[PDB]
Amino acid sequence: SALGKLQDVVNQNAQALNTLVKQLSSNFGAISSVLNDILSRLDKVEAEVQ
Amino acid sequence: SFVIRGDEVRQIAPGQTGKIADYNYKLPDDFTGCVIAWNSNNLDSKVGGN
Repeated sequence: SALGKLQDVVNQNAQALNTLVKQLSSNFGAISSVLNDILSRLDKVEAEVQ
Repeated sequence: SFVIRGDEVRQIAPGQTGKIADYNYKLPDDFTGCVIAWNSNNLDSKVGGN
């Protein structure tokens, strides 16, 4: 428990990288988060909007 | 300049698909221009078929 300042720095940088990776699963309003899935479902001009 | 049937006129656009757009005349996705059409039944039809 005494080393909490150093463990906190290790924890914060791990949590920031895990959050950055988990944001690849988000849609942001698109039909899918998987990029090849969009390109399989849709025509060229519609896929570009997604 | 070319002649086609009325149902096919709406195939002449950027990003479209259909037999004339597919196999006869393709516009690019970045097209800058205008597509003009007029019915020509009196000029281009013939009795027994043109």
